[PDB]
Amino acid sequence: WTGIPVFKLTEAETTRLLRMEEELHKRIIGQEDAVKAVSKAIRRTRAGLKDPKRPSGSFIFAGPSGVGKTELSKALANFLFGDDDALIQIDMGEFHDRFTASRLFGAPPGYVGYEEGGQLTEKVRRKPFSVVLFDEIEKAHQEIYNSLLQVLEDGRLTDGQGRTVDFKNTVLIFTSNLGTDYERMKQKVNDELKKHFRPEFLNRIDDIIVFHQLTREEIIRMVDLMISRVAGQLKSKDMALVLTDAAKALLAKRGFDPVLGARPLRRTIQREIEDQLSEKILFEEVGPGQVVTVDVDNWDGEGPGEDAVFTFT
Amino acid sequence: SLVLDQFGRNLTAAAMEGKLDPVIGREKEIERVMQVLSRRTKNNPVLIGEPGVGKTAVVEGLAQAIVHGEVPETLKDKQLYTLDLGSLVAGSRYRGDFEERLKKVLKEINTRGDIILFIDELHTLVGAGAAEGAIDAASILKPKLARGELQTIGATTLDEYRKYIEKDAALERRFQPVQVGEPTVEHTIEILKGLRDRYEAHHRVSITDAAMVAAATLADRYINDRFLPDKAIDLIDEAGARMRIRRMVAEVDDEQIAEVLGNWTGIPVFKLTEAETTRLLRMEEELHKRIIGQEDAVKAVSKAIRRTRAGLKDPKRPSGSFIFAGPSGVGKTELSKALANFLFGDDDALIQIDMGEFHDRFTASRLFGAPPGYVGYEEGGQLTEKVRRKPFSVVLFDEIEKAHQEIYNSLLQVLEDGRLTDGQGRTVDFKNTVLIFTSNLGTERMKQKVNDELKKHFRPEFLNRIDDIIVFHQLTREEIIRMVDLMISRVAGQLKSKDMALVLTDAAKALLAKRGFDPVLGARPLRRTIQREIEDQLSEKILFEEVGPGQVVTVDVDNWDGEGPGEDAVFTFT
Amino acid sequence: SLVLDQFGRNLTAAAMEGKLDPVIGREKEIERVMQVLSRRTKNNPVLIGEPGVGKTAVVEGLAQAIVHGEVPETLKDKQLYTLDLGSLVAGSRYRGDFEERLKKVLKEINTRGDIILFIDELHTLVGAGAAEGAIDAASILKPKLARGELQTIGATTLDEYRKYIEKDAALERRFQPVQVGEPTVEHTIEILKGLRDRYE
Ligand SMILES: Nc1ncnc2c1ncn2[C@@H]1O[C@H](COP(=O)(O)OP(=O)(O)O)[C@@H](O)[C@H]1O
Ligand SMILES: Nc1ncnc2c1ncn2[C@@H]1O[C@H](COP(=O)(O)OP(=O)(O)O)[C@@H](O)[C@H]1O
Ligand SMILES: Nc1ncnc2c1ncn2[C@@H]1O[C@H](COP(=O)(O)OP(=O)(O)O)[C@@H](O)[C@H]1O
Ligand SMILES: Nc1ncnc2c1ncn2[C@@H]1O[C@H](COP(=O)(O)OP(=O)(O)O)[C@@H](O)[C@H]1O
Repeated sequence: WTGIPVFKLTEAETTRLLRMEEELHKRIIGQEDAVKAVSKAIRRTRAGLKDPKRPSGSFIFAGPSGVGKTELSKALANFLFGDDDALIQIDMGEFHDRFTASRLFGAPPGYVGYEEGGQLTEKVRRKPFSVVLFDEIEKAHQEIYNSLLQVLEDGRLTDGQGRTVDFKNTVLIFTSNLGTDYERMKQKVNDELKKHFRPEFLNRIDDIIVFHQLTREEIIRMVDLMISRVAGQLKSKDMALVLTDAAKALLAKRGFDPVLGARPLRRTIQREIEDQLSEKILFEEVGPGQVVTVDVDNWDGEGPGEDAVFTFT
Repeated sequence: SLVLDQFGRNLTAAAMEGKLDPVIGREKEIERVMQVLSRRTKNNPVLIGEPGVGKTAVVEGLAQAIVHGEVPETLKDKQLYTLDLGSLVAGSRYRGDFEERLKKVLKEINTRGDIILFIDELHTLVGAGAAEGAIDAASILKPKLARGELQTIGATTLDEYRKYIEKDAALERRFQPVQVGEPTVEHTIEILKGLRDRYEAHHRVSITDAAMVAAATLADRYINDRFLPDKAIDLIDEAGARMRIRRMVAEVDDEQIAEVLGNWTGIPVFKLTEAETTRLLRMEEELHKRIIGQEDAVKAVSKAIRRTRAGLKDPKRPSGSFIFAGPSGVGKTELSKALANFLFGDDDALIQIDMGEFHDRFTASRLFGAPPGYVGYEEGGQLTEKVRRKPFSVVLFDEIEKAHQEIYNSLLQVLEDGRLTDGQGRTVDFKNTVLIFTSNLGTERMKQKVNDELKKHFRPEFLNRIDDIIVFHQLTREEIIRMVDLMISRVAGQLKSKDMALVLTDAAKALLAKRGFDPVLGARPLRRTIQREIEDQLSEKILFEEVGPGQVVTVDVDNWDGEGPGEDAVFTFT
Repeated sequence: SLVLDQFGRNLTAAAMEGKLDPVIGREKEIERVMQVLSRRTKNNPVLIGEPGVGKTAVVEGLAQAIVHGEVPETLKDKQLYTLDLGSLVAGSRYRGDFEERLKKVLKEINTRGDIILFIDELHTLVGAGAAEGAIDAASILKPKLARGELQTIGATTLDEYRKYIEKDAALERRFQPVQVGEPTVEHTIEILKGLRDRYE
């Protein structure tokens, strides 16, 4: 009826629940603490040992830019529901105007758009079990958090129409960017969160998670992850892509930076792999029925490699 | 059976001749309706769903299951009748007529005992003979539905359930929701493979498996206002209609589906033609017809559009996101205008938004509209509506420095996820647009200065979300000579409309270039030089009737050696 | 035709005597309209455009094409009737009269089968007669429009499409948009050369 997975735990489901850290790390390379906390929350919810009044979980993800904060929420939604559109993504970048908070709950009676109702409330009512992600919460004013103070503590939200919406079964994930070697970064982020947000709002959340920076090993694994997308894209055109280990190491070499996140690696793959591959595809250098073995020429693998060339066969 | 035929239609007898389309992949939802209809009291299911997910298809599949014999004993040999409330209301001038018709219908159902009733658009039940506060269809059906003597299957949209049914909490009580969710891509492919025979027979065409895979994938990916499997079936049906029109055995492949999608949405999803391929490989030159110099920026935009047109673009991100940062007059707006001219043929298709108007915190609501309960809520946003008009467009943000940070923080979601939500609640997709941000900031040393200024005036999130940051370089003498040539060419093109031709010697162009160079150039100066020394003197002469229409004018120079400053040189219009 | 004449106007018979202006350069839009009208399910096109760009002009050109017989075999010898929704709701004074007239019109269309409806201001279907005890024309037409047993061509402004039809997604599903854009300068000159004979 309600779509809430309250059943007897089958053996396959139980084994998948014990292994959810591995299944989340299938997509999220690194970020062990956040995956751990999300795993404990979901196991607590599915064990039946959960406080009925409070929601299933309430986290705030903080740290540098491009370290999987939205990716972890998307991966959690992909685990729970099987596809990423089931994630209720409501973004606080649209709420710089204090007047826009009505979009969360609705217009009061006697005003235009009263019959339609809110955006968050109706989407939560349609799917009582969902992962609700508030992106970039630092950007909205402190008024919008006052509407969420009730759902963080008692799991109820009153819309304009007067009906009560239950947030008891939803996982609420905030993603902020305050603050931006690990321990001082964690302390700075926690102090920034204390300064920016009221303590009465930071007490109602289950966990404050600081995302660690990306280093060489997780960036060289992300090389594999984000070239898998291009490989799957080429599989639709009767084409296959393979990288030599030199290609993987060179892509990881030009895409690693600690003062930024994971996006320069995507730019390196877009400019060094996808652009020349697109040029070769349109010039019919390689087409359907052929594989592309991308290699590195004029390089040794140890130096920085300012002059290595990507070769396509 | 003599009463229910007038006010309804027999769905089981419709499935007797196979007039109902086959229903594929709805085993769970049909079984849910079966196991709700088998209750003791209040055995009424309502198929709550989205427009075009197969809510009526579930009922037709149940009718096909009934006529086949797969059903259990409680639903065996049960005729399924869809009720036309408009046929009940019609012709009832007197209250006795309408209520007596409805009670004859109920009496026939209760007498025969083997009619399941189907109400498509159940929200028409709340007020049929009168308002919600009097005797109508709902007020007569409620006592029967509550005690469970009448088996009624409602069908209702999610929004119509929220709006009309949910206000009447009595009918909400008497119907259990059965969510008919949106089928996935593989489910849509299986559904399309189910409906090959009917469309092949009607269209007299042949449809391939790759055609249906492409139809489902493209309908899921590109169309963003409808729900599967309706849009994939729309593409298949319209391609079949195209083939039937074109012949008077056909073959429908992925190319016809892509062409139908291109007609529908304007997104150029096509198998690339030879002429268009040779255009795209050399389109740096076709850009360089207008834009002069700036090889890095032209090359970057060329790579982005080439990646987009060859199917190597990330489906969750826009086609490209660019920061054209540099000094004024270099051509930051001109490259975007030339790109719009290349992509669409006209410069008015460039969705241009000036950020000078967004210089105060209140104007951020212009882009995505007003929240509910405020003025301007119905009209919606200015940018979201413009992009919803055409999914494939070049969106320019002019003089990006003038705006305040709230617009940037609103457009971060556009830059990364390729989506924008208006105050109306709709989601508009920017995944097919080319987003350009022009900036005049920081003015190899220019690269560092511009990068540092953009670091200072922006948050790291906005600079991470941007694909390419291109610092436009200053103009040089050769390309400003080419600039002068281009301005003279356009002035001559304007002049041919008045039956006149214009030409300059090399000396006049060289003098214009010598009087038009400094580190602030472009057309902000040296178009004033054309406006002062060429255009204005020509206007004075034509208005004086000298060198009038019909005579070619040759602009020469006097009192100049061709090397000196030329401050004493005079333009002569022979 | 005894009942549909009282509520609509024939455009094929109008093009028989040439009371419709010639249509120049709209071969693509007319081809797209004949494309959508040739489908099996959801064969209802809606001409979406700016006010004054020729929405009714496209349909008049379609009627001229039908009477000239250059249309395909699926649209050969089919009468294009515009439906005057004001005249449908005109003499009712009651509650069951409008639904009776609409049902009778649909019965005549189904028993003839060679009639294509045309609705100026398609957005007027929602609330096309809505009393305390009445069901509007949209809910009557939707079961026929969904399966494809009724072929209707709508004409709608972009603002009217956004404000009204987009607010009713069930009705918006049944209609395939056909975007009639503003003609270019050369297209306008061609249209002017076409209409020059009539204006002289
Ligand atoms: N640990 C990770 N594993 C896989 N991908 C990652 C990881 N961290 C970041 N990414 C990449 O970063 C992008 C998401 O970054 P995001 O979490 O949205 O950063 P922010 O929230 O600061 O904008 C995704 O495209 C993803 O590919
Ligand atoms: N399982 C299925 N098998 C075959 N066709 C389907 C299936 N589901 C949906 N369709 C097609 O999609 C359309 C569904 O329309 P429907 O969702 O009933 O409209 P509404 O939402 O207005 O009730 C029908 O035309 C039907 O042909
Ligand atoms: N490289 C170029 N190619 C063609 N026209 C140019 C070029 N550079 C400048 N222009 C001229 O400059 C004008 C646009 O300058 P623009 O770059 O928009 O100024 P700003 O840098 O202040 O935005 C146009 O009218 C165009 O004629
Ligand atoms: N292709 C064409 N040939 C001739 N006239 C045209 C053409 N397109 C538009 N028109 C003119 O446009 C007008 C039709 O505008 P119309 O679309 O009916 O307005 P609205 O959209 O407000 O209903 C007519 O006067 C007609 O003369």
